[PDB]
Amino acid sequence: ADQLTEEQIAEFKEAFSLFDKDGDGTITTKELGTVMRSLGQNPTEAELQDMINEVDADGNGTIDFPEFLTMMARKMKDTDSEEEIREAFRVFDKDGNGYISAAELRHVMTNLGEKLTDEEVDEMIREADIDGDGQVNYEEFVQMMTAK
Amino acid sequence: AKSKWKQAFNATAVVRHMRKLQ
Ligand SMILES: [Ca+2]
Ligand SMILES: [Ca+2]
Ligand SMILES: [Ca+2]
Ligand SMILES: [Ca+2]
Repeated sequence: ADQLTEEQIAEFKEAFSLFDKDGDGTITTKELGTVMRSLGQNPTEAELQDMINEVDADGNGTIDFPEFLTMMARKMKDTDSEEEIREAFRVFDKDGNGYISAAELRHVMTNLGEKLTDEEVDEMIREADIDGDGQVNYEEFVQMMTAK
Repeated sequence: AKSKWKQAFNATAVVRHMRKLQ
């Protein structure tokens, strides 16, 4: 809203860099769309334009770093760990086996243009996997979402 | 590590939410 905490701002700050490859401090339609579409999704240009236009308070056709915080802040407000995880878990779980492996997680992560190594992926799963079965389940997903 | 989770997590969540509002 009109009052964002340093917590949510920092979260998007890191993600922002992951989205802003040129680190120009601004995100374009092609960028936000390219990264988003990389999430294994194939949204139409109309879907992206509307997405941006919604946050584009100036309708300049582009969103700056500040505007980015708005997009994430909009969803962060109604953060529905319930549906959010459900849909997200499905995206990461291509096979829909109910468990997220390193291969898959690494694949989706790489799609966002993020260069993660096997060690980083293992830590992500291991740190998120309470049982340490080398995979992340739905219950573990929400448990890992812990803001602390 | 947790930051990465928020990234992909939020990315998919916001996408479904922001797009849905459309
Ligand atoms: Ca950029
Ligand atoms: Ca704008
Ligand atoms: Ca899977
Ligand atoms: Ca597990």
